[PDB]
Amino acid sequence: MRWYPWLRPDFEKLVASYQAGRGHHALLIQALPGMGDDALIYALSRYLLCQQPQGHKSCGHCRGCQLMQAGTHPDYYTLAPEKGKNTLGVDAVREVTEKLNEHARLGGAKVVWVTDAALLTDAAANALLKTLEEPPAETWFFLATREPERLLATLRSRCRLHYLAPPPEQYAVTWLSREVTMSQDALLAALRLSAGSPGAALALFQGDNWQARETLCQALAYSVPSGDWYSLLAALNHEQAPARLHWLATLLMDALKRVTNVDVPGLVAELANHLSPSRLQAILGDVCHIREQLMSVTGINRELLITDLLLRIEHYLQPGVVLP
Amino acid sequence: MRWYPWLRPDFEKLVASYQAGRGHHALLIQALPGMGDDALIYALSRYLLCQQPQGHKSCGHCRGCQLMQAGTHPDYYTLAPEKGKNTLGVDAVREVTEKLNEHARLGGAKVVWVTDAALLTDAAANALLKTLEEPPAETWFFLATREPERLLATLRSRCRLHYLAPPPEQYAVTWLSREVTMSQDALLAALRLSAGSPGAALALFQGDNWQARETLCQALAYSVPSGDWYSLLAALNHEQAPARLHWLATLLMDALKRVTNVDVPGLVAELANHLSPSRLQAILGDVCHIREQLMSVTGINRELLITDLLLRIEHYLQPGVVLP
Ligand SMILES: [Zn+2]
Ligand SMILES: [Zn+2]
Repeated sequence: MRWYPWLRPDFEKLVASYQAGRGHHALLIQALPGMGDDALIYALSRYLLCQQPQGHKSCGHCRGCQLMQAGTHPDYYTLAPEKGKNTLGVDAVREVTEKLNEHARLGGAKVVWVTDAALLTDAAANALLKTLEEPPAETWFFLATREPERLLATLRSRCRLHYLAPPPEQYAVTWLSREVTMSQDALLAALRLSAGSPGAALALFQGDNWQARETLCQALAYSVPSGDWYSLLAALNHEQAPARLHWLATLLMDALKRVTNVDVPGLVAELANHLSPSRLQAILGDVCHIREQLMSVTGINRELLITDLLLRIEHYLQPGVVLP
Repeated sequence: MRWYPWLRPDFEKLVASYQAGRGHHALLIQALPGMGDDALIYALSRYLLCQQPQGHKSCGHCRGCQLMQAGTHPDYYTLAPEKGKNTLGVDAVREVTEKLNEHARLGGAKVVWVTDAALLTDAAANALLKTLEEPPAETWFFLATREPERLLATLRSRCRLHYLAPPPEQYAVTWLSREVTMSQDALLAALRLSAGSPGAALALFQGDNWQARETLCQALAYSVPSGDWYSLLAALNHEQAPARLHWLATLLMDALKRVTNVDVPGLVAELANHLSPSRLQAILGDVCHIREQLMSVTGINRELLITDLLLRIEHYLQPGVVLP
């Protein structure tokens, strides 16, 4: 968790509303990963659970802050998928909502943080909704998501959406330049690959990721002129395949614009030069569809999905083939 | 970690010294567990690594604070026994000291926190010493211990000792009364058992501990009149035997005062009534000696140590036995 400098505008805007009573019991924060919704929700949680706030800040001394620092505040709740699963069950939710019906142990506010409302199960989201439609006194809910479209529809309409928008690109590049030492086109590229999220753009430079993209890039440099796309399996067959497929989709889409990958105009050119627009699009549609298949229910056998993808792509390159 | 209210006096005293340049590069903090030396050392670490301190506080916005919040500051070091061991090896130390010889990544201060200087190995402490005798520029070390007597002697003389003294008993009882709901003699007892450490006194009320003492207490109520001391094995044979032996020692010592266990004057009386002072002392000396044996090198077979202890005790109760 980190307090990024672009969070202030949003923080002061939301915090003031809770302070002046214009706060919603259900705040749905929309944000890309690495934008700091977690730090924002925490700073707001800390403010509300501060028994003696100093302006918009938590004091860091009162007992409430002491129990928060310790991680033992009885009135603060966290709903995250049990480390054993990848979704959020109904028992966990109800278990927290049931307790939300008792008078707050420290006699003040109660705060509930749903880490990713998308992971909620259909019965869990349905149970949360019931609580949201009849909010227990002095309870403040914070639900965060990357894509609110992936949420139980009825849940979305009971929350006030606050979109945590990325800061200006130029500001983000500079921030990044301070976190790592790289050519600025690579930074801007990482940033565009991340949809403007500076934290996620920084995660790419930390470890496996940046090198993985180069390997992919090197692998594409061979597949394009050779027509051998199945050879890409190594660079894509890995846990983080969904992100790796995004990179790919991103290059194809750049090749179709006669720009996200500003650091590799060479390969974008090679793609736009050797592949017809009809094929760049057919390949792009397929890549995006498999990307989703891998994220919706990572087909128990991911390598099959990908190999078939690479073979459909090679089928596309053939003269006389109908592209659909 | 928790910012206890009794820490302020010490915090402001130390922080002011670093601010006015009267700070020692090697601060050895002496404190009982649960006194908050960890929170104190952290607040001081945070102050020194704040690139834009506001008085004595860290700002919580500058990049240094951001990396600390994230737990990624390259100039902050932590030396704790690797989770796989119960001591602190030489490789870990040197590994940090070697890096302490490079110019600080963020160009400011460097902070090293030795969690428990007692756990240092003889070669590790000896290596730390070498660094302490020739402190690298702008580096601040914080070593904490429960008993400075258990440290490499040469290490102790290169550090400024700051004893984090427990707050007044009356203040500690009241603080505790706010953390738990118990009869105040039990609080004061827990507190005295903890040597005045309010955090450690609170840990006794959290789980296994308080019930474990009652079980021990109930077990003593039977052993005293029956002379059957081996029957205490169940109540004492457990991971936390050293603390459990302390409780015992504490009751014997109270029985010898013709008061730490203020909540159970009944059992203290029964002890002082049925056991002669010569035996209370012989039993007390043995208990304390086994306690240490269990903490110095928890005799691979702890249950043997304890059973022999209980049998020596029964031997003591016999008419005509020389007590030594
Ligand atoms: Zn507070
Ligand atoms: Zn700062």
